Amino acid sequence: EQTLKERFAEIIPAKAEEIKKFKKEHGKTVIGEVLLEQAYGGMRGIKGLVWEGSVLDPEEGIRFRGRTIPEIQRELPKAEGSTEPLPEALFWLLLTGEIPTDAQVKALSADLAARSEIPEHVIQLLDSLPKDLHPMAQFSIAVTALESESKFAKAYAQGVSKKEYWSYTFEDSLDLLGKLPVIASKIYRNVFKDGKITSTDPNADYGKNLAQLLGYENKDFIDLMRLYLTIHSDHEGGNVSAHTTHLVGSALSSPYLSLAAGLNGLAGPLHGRANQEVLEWLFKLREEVKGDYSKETIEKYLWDTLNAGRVVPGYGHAVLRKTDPRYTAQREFALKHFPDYELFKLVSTIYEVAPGVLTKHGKTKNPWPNVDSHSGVLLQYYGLTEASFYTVLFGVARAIGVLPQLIIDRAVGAPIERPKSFSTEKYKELVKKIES
Amino acid sequence: SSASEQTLKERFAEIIPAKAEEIKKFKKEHGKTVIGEVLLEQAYGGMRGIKGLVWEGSVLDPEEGIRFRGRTIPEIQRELPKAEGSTEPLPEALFWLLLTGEIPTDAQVKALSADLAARSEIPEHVIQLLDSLPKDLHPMAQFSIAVTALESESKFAKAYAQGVSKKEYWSYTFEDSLDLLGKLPVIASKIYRNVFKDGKITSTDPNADYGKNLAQLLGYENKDFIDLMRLYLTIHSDHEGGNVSAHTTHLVGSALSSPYLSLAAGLNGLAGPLHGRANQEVLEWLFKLREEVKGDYSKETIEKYLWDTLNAGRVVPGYGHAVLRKTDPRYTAQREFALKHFPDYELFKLVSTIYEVAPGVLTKHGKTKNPWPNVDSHSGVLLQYYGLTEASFYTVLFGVARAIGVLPQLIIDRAVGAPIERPKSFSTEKYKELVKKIESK
Ligand SMILES: [Cl-]
Ligand SMILES: [Cl-]
Ligand SMILES: [Cl-]
Ligand SMILES: [Cl-]
Ligand code: NA
Repeated sequence: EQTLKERFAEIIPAKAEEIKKFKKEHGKTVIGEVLLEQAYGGMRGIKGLVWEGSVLDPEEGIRFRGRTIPEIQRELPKAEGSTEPLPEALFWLLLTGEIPTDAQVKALSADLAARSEIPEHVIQLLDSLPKDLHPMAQFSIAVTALESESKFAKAYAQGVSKKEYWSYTFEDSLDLLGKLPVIASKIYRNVFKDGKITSTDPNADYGKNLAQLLGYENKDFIDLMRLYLTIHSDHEGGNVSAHTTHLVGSALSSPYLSLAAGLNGLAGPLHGRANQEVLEWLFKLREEVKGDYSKETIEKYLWDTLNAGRVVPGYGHAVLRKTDPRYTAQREFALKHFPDYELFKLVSTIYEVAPGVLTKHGKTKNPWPNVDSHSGVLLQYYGLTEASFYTVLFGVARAIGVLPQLIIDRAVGAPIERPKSFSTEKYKELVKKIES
Repeated sequence: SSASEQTLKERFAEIIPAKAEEIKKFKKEHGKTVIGEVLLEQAYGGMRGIKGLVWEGSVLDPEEGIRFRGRTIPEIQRELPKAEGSTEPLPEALFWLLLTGEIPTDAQVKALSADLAARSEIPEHVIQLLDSLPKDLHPMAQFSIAVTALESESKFAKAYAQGVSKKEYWSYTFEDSLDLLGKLPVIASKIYRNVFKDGKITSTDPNADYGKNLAQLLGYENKDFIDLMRLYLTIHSDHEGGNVSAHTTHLVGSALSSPYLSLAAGLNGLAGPLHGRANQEVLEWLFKLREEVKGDYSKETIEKYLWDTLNAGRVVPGYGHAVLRKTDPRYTAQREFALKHFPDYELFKLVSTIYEVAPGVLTKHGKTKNPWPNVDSHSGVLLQYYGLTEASFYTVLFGVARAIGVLPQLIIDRAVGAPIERPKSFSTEKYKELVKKIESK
């Protein structure tokens, strides 16, 4: 059957031609207005980016090439003996819009595992970084250190034509994706454990190699990694990690430098730390109520939080009107595997009572939980308790989402990203003219 | 007066609240005004033309060139403080102007230079990591690795983790920014000495200004190359907020990553060959021309080479602009430097002959809007004269300069409370649905 590169090579010309015709025929159609408040508001609402793999449906949650989370759980292939969707099969879907067969996904997993060795200078660099250097900084350093392997950088220097760009971007992307479990696990073992790391299993799927390289052989934790990577993979192109990866890649930096920049965005505490923010809040709550998770006690705790002007982390959305389906998938994992874990009893009781309290309080739109309200409890159950590592796991997952878009951007010839700035003095002059 | 002058931090703290209040009122009273339309071709065109960013320090005047806080390049050259003995504007004086909108005094600049020099030591782990990287790992990748490895020093990251009030964010971002700026000459120079020379590096001079320490750490103690570094850093410092390195730095900073992680990401954007290698692209083209014409820089031979290039379908790098309607004043400042220091250097004679002949040829060929040169047409020849010939290092120098422009905007963003940047994406199938809806009614 076709490999991923072969299938993409077959289908992308017609999709590129469709976009070219769409741009030419409808490019002058006005699709929105820019308000002054949007320039001073982080470009919120500006329809300015093209991102093929996922789109938020305000009524149903994030969709991956049109599929909801439960549809992805049904349709993607599974490792034998598992019902979790394989994240490398999601990588295939995000890049092509198509579901791979069992045999296709098996060959992609073996290709990723064969590309997973990291060079000596990167092993050395990692082993020497200080333990107080945050795991996200270690992760982006190691990915940037792989730039000497970039096949795209070398092809650009040799003057290849633009038609060949996506092929080299694809090779760097699979090489980089293959290496992330080894980099992430080396950081984990060095900072938090004994510095000793096992070797990639050539016949394992991607989440399974991640779990085992971190040092976790429990079969249910392997299933958690498969699910965690799939659901954290992508969430449109306007979030800071996807956007930064795309922006840096638009200047033709390789996937290594582009993902490293994206990881530095994910490292920002307004983007990548919500799992740890929820966990800290839950731990403080658990201590402060001495484990009393009665509805009365939890309800009071939420009111005392809100009356103090503090947030209930991980609840509320500007747009999505129901629980995030990525939260539900993790709730369903806990109900099947450990429904009586005490920290889960707390998370589940908050889900029962917080929406109603937040509604009555009246200041939270769509007071339902997101993915980050449920991820930490699952990691804790299996002993992965080092919360300063959790955004590294998120970064491995987010590479599954952002690397396909770099490959598609190069196949379709997306140009350098270059919005326009002005100073406040000049915006005031422009506004005065407009209002005249 | 027997009281000391304000430092940079004290002056910014004095003036920023009123400016923040003016921004807040502007947004309140005029936020609903329509300032532009988004066309479908802009979402598929890199957001070109969307008025979506606020960047205080510089704005391109399509009739004059780039302005820094409203001043042209010649005005910057006249009004900024200079080192004793020199006529070049000091880049740390420009850092002051970009952050405050004000021209500092000589004494203020001397004190800022001393503060940057005091902040120049890098930690041992960064020294050892740099000395262990392979010489074949590109200088820009080494540079952003070293900047990221300083994150363990971040004062903003530590304050955020302690739950400090948002009121305090700019102050900690300011400290990290000056700490980072102070270390870039040592980082960039260690890369240069390790990769290209003998690995041996001098130490920072506490009484030297910023460009002078960069020049001496690279290995140069002679006045004219010191002056080149002062000019080079000043003119490359800033160019609006929509270029990839400025935009990436702001975008990553908007998620509250520290200046170390923000600048490292911006440096990875500057490393992209569509953004940070135009100096080297011009150099390569000049060297190919020089070999082909065997050093004959007569106007007629250069005119024929340019016509032959254009007639073959090839481009003349470094000429032509989309909006700017005359020669880039940053090019002119570099030409003035060459005419003062080495007017008959051979590679400058070639650059000068192109400057004389290319605008006319490009105009007559008729496919180049505004057929005048930009900054990158002139920077490589100046570095070559002084023996800094390793082109794969040139974007590191640009990155040192660009930190002067982007770090003030991170500090300002935190002082005014700029929010996380989050434009919206759609897939092509959803854009098609949205366009059909618009074009149907
Ligand atoms: Cl996200
Ligand atoms: Cl985001
Ligand atoms: Cl620029
Ligand atoms: Cl740019
Ligand atoms: Na090597």
